[PDB]
Amino acid sequence: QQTLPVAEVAQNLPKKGYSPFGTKQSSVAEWSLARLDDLLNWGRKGSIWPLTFGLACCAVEMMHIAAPRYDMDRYGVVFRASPRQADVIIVAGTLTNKMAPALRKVYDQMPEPRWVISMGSCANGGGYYHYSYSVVRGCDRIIPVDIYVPGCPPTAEALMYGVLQLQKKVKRMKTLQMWYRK
Amino acid sequence: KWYPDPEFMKQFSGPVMYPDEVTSLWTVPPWNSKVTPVEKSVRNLTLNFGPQHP
Ligand code: SF4
Repeated sequence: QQTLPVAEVAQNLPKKGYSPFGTKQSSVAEWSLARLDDLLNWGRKGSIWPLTFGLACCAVEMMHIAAPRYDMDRYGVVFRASPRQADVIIVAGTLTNKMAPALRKVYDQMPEPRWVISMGSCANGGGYYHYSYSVVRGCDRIIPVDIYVPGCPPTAEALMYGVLQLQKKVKRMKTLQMWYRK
Repeated sequence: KWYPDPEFMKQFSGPVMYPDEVTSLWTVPPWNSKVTPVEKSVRNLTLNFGPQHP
């Protein structure tokens, strides 16, 4: 476990930079590829489009986030209905066996780079129905989950905090910079 | 006296009065000449509306 620095330590330290990669690149190609990754991540970070799967009980919070108290399009997030145009999927609610193939199908019909947020306990690990004959214990067993938002349901603040955490993950992803090594 | 007999009336009554290998084969005499249509099965379109649907 680590802890935040103290006031004087902050005073010594410089600006934390903007691109999470930093600005230590050696050669022209390195420095150039650093910027292009930064632009790409900036695009994919600023504009992110959930699919609004929202099966149950959790869905109500998935709507309150769209509501005008913790506005989410403020951050550049919009609910596109069509999975071909949706970039992110907030799986929320329980995943019953009847639904499992449906979720799988919806997921891979969506084009990548696709990130999944598992909202609520029901999706995270099956939640409160974990020992049930009809529920997928978690949603990790159908799809690759990216961010877990604990809660039952998570308070709207918690959900969109997780969204920002996804934005941070979208910010630090290294595709061009490290293709250069590939 | 000979009168027109069923043999004489069978001289005609084919699709061709001099039946051949094909006309004699298939015959379509709907006497009324007004054949009713026979209803078909017009299968409809299927939509799996939902679940992924607002
Ligand atoms: S995790 Fe909680 S809020 Fe979400 S669907 Fe299950 S019971 Fe409802």
